[PDB]
Amino acid sequence: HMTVRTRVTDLLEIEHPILMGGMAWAGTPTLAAAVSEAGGLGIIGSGAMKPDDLRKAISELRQKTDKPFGVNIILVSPWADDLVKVCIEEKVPVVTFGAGNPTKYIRELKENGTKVIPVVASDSLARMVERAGADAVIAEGMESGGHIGEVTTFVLVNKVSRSVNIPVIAAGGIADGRGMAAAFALGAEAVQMGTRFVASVESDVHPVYKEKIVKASIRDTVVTGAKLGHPARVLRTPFARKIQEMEFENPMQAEEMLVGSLRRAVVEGDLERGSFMVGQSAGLIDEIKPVKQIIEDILKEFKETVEKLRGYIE
Amino acid sequence: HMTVRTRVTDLLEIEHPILMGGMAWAGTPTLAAAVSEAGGLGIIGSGAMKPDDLRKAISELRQKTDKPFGVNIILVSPWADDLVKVCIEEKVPVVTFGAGNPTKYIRELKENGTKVIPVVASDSLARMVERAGADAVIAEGMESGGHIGEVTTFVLVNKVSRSVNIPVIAAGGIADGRGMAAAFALGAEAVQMGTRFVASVESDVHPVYKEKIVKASIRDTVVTGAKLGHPARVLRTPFARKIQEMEFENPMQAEEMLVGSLRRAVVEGDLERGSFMVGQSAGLIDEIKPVKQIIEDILKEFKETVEKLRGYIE
Repeated sequence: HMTVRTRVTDLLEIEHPILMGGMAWAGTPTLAAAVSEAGGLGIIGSGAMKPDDLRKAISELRQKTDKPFGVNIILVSPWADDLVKVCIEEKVPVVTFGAGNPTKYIRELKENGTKVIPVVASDSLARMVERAGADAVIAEGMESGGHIGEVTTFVLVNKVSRSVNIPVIAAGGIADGRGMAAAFALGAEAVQMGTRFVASVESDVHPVYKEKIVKASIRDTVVTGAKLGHPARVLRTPFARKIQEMEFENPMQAEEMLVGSLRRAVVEGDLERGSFMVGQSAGLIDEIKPVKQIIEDILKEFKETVEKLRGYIE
Repeated sequence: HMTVRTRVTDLLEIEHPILMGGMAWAGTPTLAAAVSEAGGLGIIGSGAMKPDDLRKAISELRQKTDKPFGVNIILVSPWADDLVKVCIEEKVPVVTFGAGNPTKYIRELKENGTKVIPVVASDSLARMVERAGADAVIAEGMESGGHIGEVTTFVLVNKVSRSVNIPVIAAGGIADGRGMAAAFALGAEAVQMGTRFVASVESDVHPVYKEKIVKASIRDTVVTGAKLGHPARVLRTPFARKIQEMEFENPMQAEEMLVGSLRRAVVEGDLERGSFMVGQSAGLIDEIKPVKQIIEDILKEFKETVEKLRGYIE
């Protein structure tokens, strides 16, 4: 089939330049294993985990697949240090980081053979982690679901690719091969998707979450928590709208009702109380397919898109 | 040189698939004339104009160039009707519209031989204006400077392209050939730039405006007026930050100091009191060049980008 070789496929020793996004609750071992088996890089989201949970998670994944995989670590977690140690001890091939500067850990992880891929939303952070020894970076645009920065993918991927020599991985707004083509045009050498993979048959999120992604238009997301210092892109529900109003009228009250809301969405499909992290890519997703098919479709459309672009330079 | 033919170049009868954005104050006859002369489509921004002004502007532009050009009309202007009649009377080749649904005017303009290209930020509006007889549409992502919608370029251009058969022109985040390549991969057949052309030697905006575009990073913009119903992306100045904090603390006071602010920026370079419409593309712009060179650079890099993409499907 149409397989694309990039510096990221070489670096990670995987078949396809497609990574799964680090997601708390949704980023389970079953989903990660599926993406890794399909030839991409599955990622376990440790966001919501204690060290024993992560270790149980890594073990479950390995009972499902021999292929490479990664773990996402949220730096603002109070278990961050211990989670990094679990990864070194379990010899996890790739480790990605969110919510901060992971310079602190790069050297130890690297000396143990781990590939380190920070998630960044600024040209600055990209440069710093490159100097600190990062193997690659994930430039995540604000159209992405979950916690977001302030720069769109179109601009960010461009700027970051120009600024660093290490490969850049595009994240935010990519749900098909047109998107991969575009990401690559901007300078990326791999893509990362979250929403698209939650919208898979292997994803074990609650059905209502899948239903909402499918039925969502490109305009059915809103940003909550901007005023609380942790802006997040979520499905536009009447609850999301109340949180928005609330974070001005009573910030404490808003912080309160966000507590446990990510889990209520992912595990309980609770529309009246949950936070459904969803990128704007939701509006480019109309069905639920198996992970293997999603990848094949993206690679096929990528080849087609590059071919029609060839048409203009004749 | 490397010139690219698209349905948009045929439709508009111009050499290059590059349009200048409609901008109040910045979108002057001189800059439009320069873009049209360079082979793209210059656009006069009627935003801040009375019918007599538009007529004088059309005349000036014609004393500068024989090539095709357009006029941007803001629907929420009280002179909208009269502005449309000026365009019909002066046989303006292309008319673009912003800030609403221009269905009302499409048939009259079309019967007079004018090409109508609405600016949209939603898939819905795109479909409607297509059914109403629009020749093309401009999908404007929220990374764009000035008044913005809520969907990023990466996602919007993809969805709109898929939904309508008429050509789509990508706007927002495009300041180079990588961008044009990416835009085209997403489905567009032309691009529109604002910031990039304000950052030209022919642009007659105040020098401080140009200096700021050049010195601005991809993160130096903020959105003011979200709560006032007219969200606009501006340079992140202390004044912009005050207006933000103020539209919640005292909405009517905010509305008051925004009055006359766009002109104070463009004409007087007033940093303490002006609103500098600026896309996130500002951070991808590091110098001021002539319009003719911007276009050549974009076309050269577009060719190079497509060729590099060819490398992956080998």
